[PDB]
Amino acid sequence: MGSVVEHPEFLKAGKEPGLQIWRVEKFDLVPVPTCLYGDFFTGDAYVILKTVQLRNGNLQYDLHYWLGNECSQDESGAAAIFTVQLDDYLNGRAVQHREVQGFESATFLGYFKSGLKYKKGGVASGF
Amino acid sequence: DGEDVQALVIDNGSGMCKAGFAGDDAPRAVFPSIVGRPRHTGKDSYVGDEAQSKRGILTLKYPIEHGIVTNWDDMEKIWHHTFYNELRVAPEEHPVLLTEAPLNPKANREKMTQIMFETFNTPAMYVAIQAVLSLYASGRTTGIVMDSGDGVSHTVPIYEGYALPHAILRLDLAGRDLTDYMMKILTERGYSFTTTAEREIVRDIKEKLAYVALDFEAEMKAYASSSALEKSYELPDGQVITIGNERFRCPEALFQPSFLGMESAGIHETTYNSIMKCDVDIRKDLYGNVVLSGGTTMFPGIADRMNKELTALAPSTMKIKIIAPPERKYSVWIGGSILASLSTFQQMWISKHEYDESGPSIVHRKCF
Ligand SMILES: Nc1ncnc2c1ncn2[C@@H]1O[C@H](COP(=O)(O)OP(=O)(O)OP(=O)(O)O)[C@@H](O)[C@H]1O
Ligand SMILES: [Ca+2]
Ligand SMILES: [Ca+2]
Ligand SMILES: [Ca+2]
Repeated sequence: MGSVVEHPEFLKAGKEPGLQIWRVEKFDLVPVPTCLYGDFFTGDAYVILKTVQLRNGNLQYDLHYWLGNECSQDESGAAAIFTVQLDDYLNGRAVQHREVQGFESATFLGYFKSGLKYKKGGVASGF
Repeated sequence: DGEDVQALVIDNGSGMCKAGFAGDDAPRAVFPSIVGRPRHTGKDSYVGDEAQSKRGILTLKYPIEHGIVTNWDDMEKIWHHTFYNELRVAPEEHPVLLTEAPLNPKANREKMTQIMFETFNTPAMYVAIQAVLSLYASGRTTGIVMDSGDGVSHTVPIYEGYALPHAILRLDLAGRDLTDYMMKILTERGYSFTTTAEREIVRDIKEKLAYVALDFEAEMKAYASSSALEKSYELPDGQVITIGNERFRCPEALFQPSFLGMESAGIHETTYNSIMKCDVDIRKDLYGNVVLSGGTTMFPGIADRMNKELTALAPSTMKIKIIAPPERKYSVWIGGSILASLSTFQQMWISKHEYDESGPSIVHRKCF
């Protein structure tokens, strides 16, 4: 009895307006170095939280799980589940979005002011 | 097999049990969900292939019917066999993820939980819906899963990680019904398939040579004229039979249940009806993410046919996408393997401590 995620990254998520990016790495959710935001490995899957300040004092959340063309099944599966878990952690308030390489929504692409970039490769499968 | 604590994943189906280790990309053990007991005397029991091979001297039973457990003593033997004979583990040393069907009765959920903690002394366990795990295995949180196995088919709309129970539909039309139908139409052809051993041969003809026609009426015709698409099949004794339009008439029953004397809608129309039971604002995302799962979705041609049929039922501007992974026989299991490997799942399991404090009803609060 509860089922509260205790992962350090959930504690950091959505605390202030901005963009947060994590990469799935062997069944774990790992923060991406902020100097590398916008460069996505096509062999990997990522989870992106965009937090926007509302007039109201509370924060708006859009969670996007991005799936590289060569990411393995454990990485896309995990990115989708971590998305659900993070949304639940955030009291259901996030709006979830599936982002496929080459087919991302304009909103997601708009988060990267200098233009998102794809690079080949990535972390090996956790299977 | 086994990081720090090694979780196990068991997906129990009406026809087959799929079991293995969390973190593997596929079930290590796949066997028939059949328990056999003496017709006369030794208490004793057999499971899976061994029960089937000793069928003349055993009474064989399927503890799961249409996805639901109907015999708990025999389910316990499946599980005991799974742990000791197939996986070769001591269950008391591993957290166990188990699957269940959509809408599984409340008491059944408690029983599974009780059995794991009181009979097998699991340190931890969890129960997940099979369709939701297949959706996860396909890398989605929103979509509709059409899961079809040996005993039951379901259409299960899911949104932001969770099934929408009011919109789920159940169809008792599945693999077993198709095997039986294939026995009947091959017989009408001029052959004779009626016995238990024969049902096994026919189950294999259905798995190897059947397919879903894109245009059922134009197919009957191509066959009625030409012989070009007939196939040969070798029986266990060396006799060679020829299969003609039975190849596509068999799985056709999924789309036309009247072929089986059934009054129900077919799988395409059940999928549509489930979608139409959901909020209008998520239907585009359901149409756009129709995931097929289960052994009875492995017919060649099925995804193209579902695409054609749902296209005909929905508005012409609706984007339709049918996703049918090559591994969809085991999508359920794989989803469970991913879920149970996550660093963040630690927190999700029911622990023995929680069970000792609240009893079997703990499952209604932890597993949703
Ligand atoms: N290649 C194939 N083509 C057609 N049917 C197949 C194929 N492979 C397996 N099947 C059928 O799939 C069924 C078993 O699938 P599955 O393991 O998904 O069912 P289950 O989980 O045991 O049953 P349920 O989900 O109904 O409780 C059997 O009817 C089998 O004949
Ligand atoms: Ca990778
Ligand atoms: Ca939400
Ligand atoms: Ca099943």
